[PDB]
Amino acid sequence: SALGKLQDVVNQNAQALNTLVKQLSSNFGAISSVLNDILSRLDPPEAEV
Amino acid sequence: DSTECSNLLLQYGSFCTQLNRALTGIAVEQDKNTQEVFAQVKQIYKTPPIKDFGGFNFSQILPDPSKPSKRSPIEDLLFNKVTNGLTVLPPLLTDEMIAQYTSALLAGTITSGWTFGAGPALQIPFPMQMAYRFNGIGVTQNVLYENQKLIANQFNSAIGKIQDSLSSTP
Amino acid sequence: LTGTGVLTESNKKFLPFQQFGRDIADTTDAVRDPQTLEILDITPCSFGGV
Amino acid sequence: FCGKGYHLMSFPQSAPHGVVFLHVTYVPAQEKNFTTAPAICHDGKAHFPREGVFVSNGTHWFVTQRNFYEPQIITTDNTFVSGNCDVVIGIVNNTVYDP
Amino acid sequence: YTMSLGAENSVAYSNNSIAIPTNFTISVTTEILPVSMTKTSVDCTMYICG
Ligand SMILES: *[C@@H]1O[C@H](CO)[C@@H](O[C@@H]2O[C@H](CO)[C@@H](O)[C@H](O)[C@H]2NC(C)=O)[C@H](O)[C@H]1NC(C)=O
Ligand SMILES: *[C@@H]1O[C@H](CO)[C@@H](O[C@@H]2O[C@H](CO)[C@@H](O)[C@H](O)[C@H]2NC(C)=O)[C@H](O)[C@H]1NC(C)=O
Ligand SMILES: *[C@@H]1O[C@H](CO)[C@@H](O[C@@H]2O[C@H](CO)[C@@H](O)[C@H](O)[C@H]2NC(C)=O)[C@H](O)[C@H]1NC(C)=O
Ligand SMILES: *[C@@H]1O[C@H](CO)[C@@H](O[C@@H]2O[C@H](CO)[C@@H](O)[C@H](O)[C@H]2NC(C)=O)[C@H](O)[C@H]1NC(C)=O
Ligand SMILES: *[C@@H]1O[C@H](CO)[C@@H](O[C@@H]2O[C@H](CO)[C@@H](O)[C@H](O)[C@H]2NC(C)=O)[C@H](O)[C@H]1NC(C)=O
Ligand SMILES: *[C@@H]1O[C@H](CO)[C@@H](O)[C@H](O)[C@H]1NC(C)=O
Ligand SMILES: *[C@@H]1O[C@H](CO)[C@@H](O)[C@H](O)[C@H]1NC(C)=O
Repeated sequence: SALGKLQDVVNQNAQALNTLVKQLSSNFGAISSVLNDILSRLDPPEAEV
Repeated sequence: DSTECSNLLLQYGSFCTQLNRALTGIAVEQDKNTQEVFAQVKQIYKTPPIKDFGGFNFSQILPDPSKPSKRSPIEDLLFNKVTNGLTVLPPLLTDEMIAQYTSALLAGTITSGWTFGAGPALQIPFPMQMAYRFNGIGVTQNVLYENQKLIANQFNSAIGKIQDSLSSTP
Repeated sequence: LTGTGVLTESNKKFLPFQQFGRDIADTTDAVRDPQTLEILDITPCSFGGV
Repeated sequence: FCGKGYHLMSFPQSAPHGVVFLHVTYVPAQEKNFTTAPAICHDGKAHFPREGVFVSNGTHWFVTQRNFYEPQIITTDNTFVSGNCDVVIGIVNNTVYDP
Repeated sequence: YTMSLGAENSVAYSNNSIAIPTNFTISVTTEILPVSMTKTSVDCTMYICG
């Protein structure tokens, strides 16, 4: 644990990137989190929503 | 306690985890700040029972034995002058231990000079410590020694004016 | 299942039931093609900053 | 600011996304008690050290530098004269050698 | 437990005694300071929409 100050910054940046990548898996109230599924399932008036 | 609200909140992902982690980082940063400010000594120093410092009076800044909080009169005045899922975490260092740290720093800088901050605490008489400080600002030791009563009286008067100004300014 | 990428040979030992694969982001990273049952890896097409 | 103790010098070392400073510092050690005085009274005159401090091992008075014990004979070369002995509190009587 | 703040040391103060070091220790200590982070860039249009 001698080099914990640099490893803390590295872990925080990697964890922020992992959270930002993980946030793509959430649909945020939509029917799906995948854009291609929405674009292949729905007409543009509701796919727009 | 609404379960439908939490079921809809799970659609937004790990926002709550990020907010909790940011607040946890702030909470440990406050304790790290207090640790860096006050815990600069690993030896808890005490003043001698006899307060013979060559006329210099430190009673307004040394801890009062009559008070149960073991605070100085100035520190006691300072503490008197400051007045749904929410929780307040207590600080890691209590006010008694912060007062103990400041008491140790005061005892070190009174009895040992700046020597305790660079190594072992080496005792030195306070009218000699003061002469060393006078030589640090480029004034000869003799000036301090010849006028030691006037400097002690000025220091005690200034400390009393500090207490009066803190007690008289909101 | 729709998407864009380069389909390449893979060395991932899929179990018989297993059909596709997903990354951390949940985007499909490998797929088993129908009719021929082979396992195709899906690698995003090259991109970057100009 | 540059390590614990009296700072002498420092060495920089590169680190992944950081810097490592090797602070070389001077730490006092093996301290010893001595009996001290603010001034030396001699011939009706008060003598004060130019850069050091008066110490006594019990019978004899010396002057030494403040951060290291190096006793030397109290002479006029390392002391200066200011005033008489009536003003300084705690002045002691000792001879001052003249080279 | 209730944590201790330090080992307790009583300084032998008196009005005519001084402590002078007779020796010294050359002490080398480490200080680690972060300087930079990983330079990350995110294509906002590709992240939101692909
Ligand atoms: C140091 O200062 C304190 C406070 O100024 C002095 O205590 C005062 O003493 C007088 C007479 O003994 C009392 O009338 C005051 O009420 C005291 N003040 C307080 C706040 O207690 C003290 O005498 C001074 N000298 C020493 C050697 O402690
Ligand atoms: C204080 O230091 C002085 C100087 O080192 C000591 O005086 C010497 O003591 C030795 C040992 O008895 C003698 O051989 C020398 O002749 C002395 N020198 C002089 C100039 O007198 C003195 O003994 C020390 N005192 C104590 C209590 O340690
Ligand atoms: C230091 O020396 C001075 C002067 O030699 C001493 O002062 C004398 O003290 C005696 C009795 O104490 C008096 O009779 C003289 O009149 C004093 N002379 C002066 C010029 O003041 C002093 O007592 C000595 N101190 C010690 C501790 O030995
Ligand atoms: C200088 O002298 C003082 C007092 O003569 C010493 O302080 C004593 O040290 C012993 C051993 O550590 C303790 O048991 C006593 O309680 C201390 N007394 C006081 C009043 O603090 C001190 O150790 C001496 N310094 C050196 C370097 O020997
Ligand atoms: C000052 O301290 C140093 C070490 O901090 C002492 O050097 C040691 O001396 C002993 C006995 O002479 C040897 O066995 C060691 O090997 C020495 N260590 C080193 C690193 O050289 C030195 O003697 C001390 N000096 C005084 C005057 O106390
Ligand atoms: C048709 O697909 C099935 C599996 O769905 C496979 O077993 C069969 O071999 C395929 N036939 C041809 C002609 O590709
Ligand atoms: C130091 O204190 C003692 C009493 O403990 C006293 O006799 C002596 O005169 C004092 N010396 C100085 C320089 O204040």
